[PDB]
Amino acid sequence: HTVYRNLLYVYPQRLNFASKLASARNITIKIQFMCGEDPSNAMPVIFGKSSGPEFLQEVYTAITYHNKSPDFYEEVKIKLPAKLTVNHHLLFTFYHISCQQKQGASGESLLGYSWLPILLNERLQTGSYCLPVALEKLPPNYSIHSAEKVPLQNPPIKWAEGHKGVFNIEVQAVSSVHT
Repeated sequence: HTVYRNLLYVYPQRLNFASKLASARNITIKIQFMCGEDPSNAMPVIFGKSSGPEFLQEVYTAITYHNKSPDFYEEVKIKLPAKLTVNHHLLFTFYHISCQQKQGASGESLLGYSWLPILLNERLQTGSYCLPVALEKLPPNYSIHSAEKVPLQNPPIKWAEGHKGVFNIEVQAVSSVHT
């Protein structure tokens, strides 16, 4: 089966938290390609590891290199919808293990979110990005703005490290034949 598709490739590269604490290590990142802001708006567009191909609404990754080959890179491959609009965005959810929970629990919990609108200022958002992390939850209409500059919300947004960019990714669109 020879097919041709326009694909988005997303490389989660580095997560540079200043925190020296254990809660800054073993971060899991959930990645989704959204068509809206509701949890039900994750599109089944991420190529899975199995043959088919099988398409996923989310993938989970960890961006550490100590346990990987030196040649390793995480690559999220997405089948772009034929018409991309300002409502489409990458959504990243960060999970960690909070130091000292109730009853000494060690489970994983929500740390925060980041995102990247695929179209912004009438431009496709490819290239290198260093994104901040919003804590707790996301406000309505987050997705039409860059995470670097979101209008004042009520209740107000809180950001990791006082809004510093900490999450490095690379994004590229490639149209090619696949056999």
